[PDB]
Amino acid sequence: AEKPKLHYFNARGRMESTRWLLAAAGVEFEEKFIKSAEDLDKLRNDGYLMFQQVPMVEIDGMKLVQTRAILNYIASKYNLYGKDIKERALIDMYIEGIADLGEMILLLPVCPPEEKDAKLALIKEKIKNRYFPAFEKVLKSHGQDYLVGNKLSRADIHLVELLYYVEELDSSLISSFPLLKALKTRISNLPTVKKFLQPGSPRKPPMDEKSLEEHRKIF
Amino acid sequence: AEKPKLHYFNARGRMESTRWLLAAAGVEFEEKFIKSAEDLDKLRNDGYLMFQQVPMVEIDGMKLVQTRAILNYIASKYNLYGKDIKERALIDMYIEGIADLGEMILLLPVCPPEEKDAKLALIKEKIKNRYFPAFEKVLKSHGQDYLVGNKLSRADIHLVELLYYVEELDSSLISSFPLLKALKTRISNLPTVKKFLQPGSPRKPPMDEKSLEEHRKI
Ligand SMILES: N[C@@H](CCC(=O)N[C@@H](CS)C(=O)NCC(=O)O)C(=O)O
Ligand SMILES: N[C@@H](CCC(=O)N[C@@H](CS)C(=O)NCC(=O)O)C(=O)O
Ligand SMILES: [Cl-]
Ligand SMILES: [Cl-]
Ligand SMILES: [K+]
Ligand SMILES: [K+]
Repeated sequence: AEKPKLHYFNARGRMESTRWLLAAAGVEFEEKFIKSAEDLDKLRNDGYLMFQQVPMVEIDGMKLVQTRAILNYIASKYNLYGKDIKERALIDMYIEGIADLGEMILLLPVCPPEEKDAKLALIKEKIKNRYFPAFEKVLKSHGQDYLVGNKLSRADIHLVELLYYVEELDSSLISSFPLLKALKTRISNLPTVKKFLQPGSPRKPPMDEKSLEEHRKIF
Repeated sequence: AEKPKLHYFNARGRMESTRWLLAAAGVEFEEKFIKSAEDLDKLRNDGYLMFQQVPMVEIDGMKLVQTRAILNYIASKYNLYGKDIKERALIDMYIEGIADLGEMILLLPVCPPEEKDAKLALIKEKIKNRYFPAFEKVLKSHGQDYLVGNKLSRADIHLVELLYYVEELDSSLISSFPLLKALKTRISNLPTVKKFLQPGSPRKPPMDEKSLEEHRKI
């Protein structure tokens, strides 16, 4: 069984949700870090990046780019995409909500600093009034441990990844959402996930002022 | 038999790719157009919109929001999402590229006016050097009429949609890409797509800064 190989910077960025999903599924993978503009040029010139961009994942004979394509493939392969078309529709709707909020956060430290504090408050309010209530409502309507089909899926994993990111941003945001808190604890305790949250795993740290400025300089 | 209901404004925006897919698949649908802040409030208050946003499509007993979720469901249901996991991976890769370029073009008339010149030039540079070559290469390497599995899929339909948007932007960008021209012709002459492209269909015009700087008030 040939191990998936992830090509990305040694950073969270657009590769983290893939690290989470693979690791939640107990799937062992290798990372090949891109450290120089030469490292990227080499992947490009080898014809390995369909749109000249990373992330790229080598898996089951394919050089897969585009985050959503990579994630969809992994989730079907490891039975984390529900069990039929309608379950997939619910999963997709949830993760796309997650992706909207998460995209706003991914792209917050690269925004204009005079309207960056306007952007931070906008997020915070969407979280409290838009997204966290939407997921709390799903959990409450099923009363089950999982968002869809009463079974672990990518939606649970990605929601919990998101709750970790929202906690780094402000710890009080989840405080009035008891069902989200319990989901985070439950998923964090699954064996694969617990292992991923432990030190020494492929899970990556947040980008700080140092690692961001250096990245832009060399690429 | 029992039609999908699309909830959006009377415009392309984020609902147009859904109109194209449903039309291509042979599926007749209804549109319930949002006209005021008050129609949108009703949708919200009635618990129709999971994240308070449109597009929303009522289909097969569900109330689906999020463009990609809608498209993904329609594509599987009507067998436009390939035959297996590996083909769906190709389709997904291709459609996500299309989406990236398509979003750049969607947001073009909305960027700060002073960035418009630079952004348009970068879009045209991406089209000529990144996107169109990628897709030309796929069609050339297989020698087939369709992008994936020698069979019609959403990737053909959504690429051809994008070739129409790019044509509106600049009709010369496709000129050095003969297999893209030929795919456009072929898909355009499929009866369902031909019908949808005819005058009178649910196909929507380009945004105008009339209906644009006025649909923000919704
Ligand atoms: N839609 C793509 C975006 C990929 C992307 O924006 N990659 C960036 C790095 S995070 C890149 O390789 N930039 C190089 C370039 O566009 O020339 C995805 O989700 O994978
Ligand atoms: N990622 C979502 C975006 C949906 C979206 O941005 N909808 C806009 C109009 S096109 C909206 O309902 N905005 C109202 C709001 O954000 O309060 C999708 O693809 O459906
Ligand atoms: Cl996911
Ligand atoms: Cl599509
Ligand atoms: K689930
Ligand atoms: K195809």
